[PDB]
Amino acid sequence: SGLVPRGSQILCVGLVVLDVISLVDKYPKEDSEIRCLSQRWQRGGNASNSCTVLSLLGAPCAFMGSMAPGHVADFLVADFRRRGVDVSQVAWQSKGDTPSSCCIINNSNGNRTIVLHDTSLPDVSATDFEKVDLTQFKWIHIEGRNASEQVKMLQRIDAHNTRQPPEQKIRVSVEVEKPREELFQLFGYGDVVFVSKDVAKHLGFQSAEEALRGLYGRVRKGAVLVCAWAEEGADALGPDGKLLHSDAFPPPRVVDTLGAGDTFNASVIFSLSQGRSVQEALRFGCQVAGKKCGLQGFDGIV
Amino acid sequence: PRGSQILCVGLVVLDVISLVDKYPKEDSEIRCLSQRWQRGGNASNSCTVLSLLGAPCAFMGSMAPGHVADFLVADFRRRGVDVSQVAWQSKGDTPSSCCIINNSNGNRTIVLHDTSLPDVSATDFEKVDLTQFKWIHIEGRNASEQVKMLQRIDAHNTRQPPEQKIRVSVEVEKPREELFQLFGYGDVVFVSKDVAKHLGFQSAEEALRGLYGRVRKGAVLVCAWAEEGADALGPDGKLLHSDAFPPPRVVDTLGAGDTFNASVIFSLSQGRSVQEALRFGCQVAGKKCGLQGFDGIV
Ligand SMILES: CSc1ccc(C[C@H](C)C(=O)O)cc1Nc1nc(N2CC[C@H](N(C)C)C2)cc(C(F)F)c1C#N
Ligand SMILES: CSc1ccc(C[C@H](C)C(=O)O)cc1Nc1nc(N2CC[C@H](N(C)C)C2)cc(C(F)F)c1C#N
Repeated sequence: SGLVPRGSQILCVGLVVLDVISLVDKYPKEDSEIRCLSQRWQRGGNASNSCTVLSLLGAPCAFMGSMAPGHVADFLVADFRRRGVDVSQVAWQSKGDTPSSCCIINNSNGNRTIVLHDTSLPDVSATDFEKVDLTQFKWIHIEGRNASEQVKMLQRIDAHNTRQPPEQKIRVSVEVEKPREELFQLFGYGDVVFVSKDVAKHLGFQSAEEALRGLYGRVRKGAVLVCAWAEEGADALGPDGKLLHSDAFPPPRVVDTLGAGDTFNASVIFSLSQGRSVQEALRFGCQVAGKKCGLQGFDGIV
Repeated sequence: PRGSQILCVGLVVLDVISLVDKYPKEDSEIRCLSQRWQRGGNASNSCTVLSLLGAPCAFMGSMAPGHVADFLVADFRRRGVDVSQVAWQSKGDTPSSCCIINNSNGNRTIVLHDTSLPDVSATDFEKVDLTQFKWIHIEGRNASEQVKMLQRIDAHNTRQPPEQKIRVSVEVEKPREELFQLFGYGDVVFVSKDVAKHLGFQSAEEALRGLYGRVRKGAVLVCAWAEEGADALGPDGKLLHSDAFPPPRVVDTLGAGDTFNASVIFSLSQGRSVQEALRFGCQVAGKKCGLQGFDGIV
């Protein structure tokens, strides 16, 4: 690790997982031995994907998440470095496995069957976050996971900001992506709150407009709540009460939407960290995520 | 030392294992109980079991340099498996499999990523000093090349007294027509239940009686059949059977067939009768079925 200039990096806190994806002619019957058509090992995880996009956008970025020493972590660290991501804040654990998932894709109907990673590896704790020198960062994005610990991380960032002039305050964003009640306390933290379409629909909202008007009462004073809604584009709502919208920028052909939400989040964060307005950041998020949907992976998103 | 090692020729594959409570239905998401990496491949698993049984053993197979091969080589060396005969390739990736093991019944589902890594050739085998080995086991893969390897061993044996002859075993594990020429080679032929069922046989007894005509004169044909135990048939025409030794809780059968094969080979290499070797094979493979991996078999 070398010298990182003060207030230069965007940190994403969350999951990194090894996804082993196998394409098969037909779903294997239990207890059978089959050969796949093709296989690929990929680095996944919401915060992990957002770091890849931030590096491709030209932002110095860092990932913070748990990993256990071993060959799975070696593959993931080499893949983070292949995408220019700084991994010096990784919380190395002495117990548990580095997450790894198995995804079987049936080439005859596109069905995806997933065997998700085990929960043995401890999540990043508030005590792990206390050890991080914050001066390095201009923005910290947190993927909502172990909410009670992440609330203490957010309170530490808020305390840091009270002693800084407006120019050296660290901007904060949070993502509430899973419909887990424990995560809903995270709406009250951060300057920017991203809420997924899946969370909005599980809370009874049928559109991004409904979700933002119905959930704005939960954010802290001054915060911007953002909700992307696939082909329907994305909306944002700030303290002035004006609903902002951008239409989607769909590709000529949709080929891969995995990580489109992480691409949208990273692109909104990047645009706002560059001093752009919320309307401009919302449009930029739709532009980059729409372009990504027409490409396999993140190469060529620009 | 001369005639001290057992050589296993075949594949070495990285098995990326997920242990689950139940097999996932198509298009669903389930969470695994635990994850692990295991050095797999049929010949490779048989070397693990031979080293655990206390037999000096060597592996011969293709590998490509890289971090996955570093894990596999370190695992072979940790078990004292001799890797000096490995055919290192400059092209192709290390094969890897996603293995889903059902913890409630030991069922193992494997999705193999077979890479364009070149197989061990007859020219690679020509370079092997055979004096080192008392037994050579071949996992059926590139049959036309492996037939030349077997012919080289047969030619070597014609110039040796009975005490210095190398015993040979072959495994016909996949129902691929190209592999059926391998039945006519070796002193011991292992035929899988899957091959037997694909050729119309519904039991180990049916398979041995129906396929014995394919083995060379004097050979022993062996067929394991999961909970139904295993059978063997030699030149005297007497069918031999062993009941299985199932554990009270079956938790992992990945590599049970390789454990059975290695244990039969070990017992026969120690001078035991075919009946005793068949029982020993069932005993060790049955013990393995009640454990995750191969540790604790001894
Ligand atoms: C506005 S950019 C954005 C931001 C976050 C997300 C992800 C998030 C989970 C969500 O769905 O809201 C997606 C996108 N954007 C698209 N997503 C799409 N899908 C998502 C899955 C859907 N299939 C059917 C199951 C298809 C299709 C398109 C299409 F027009 F090309 C676009 C775009 N453009
Ligand atoms: C006689 S030892 C042996 C030798 C070769 C094999 C593997 C070979 C492919 C075959 O199944 O013939 C298996 C075994 N043995 C067991 N396999 C079992 N399988 C249930 C799920 C798996 N399925 C059918 C493939 C395997 C269950 C038991 C149970 F009784 F504990 C035992 C034992 N004991």
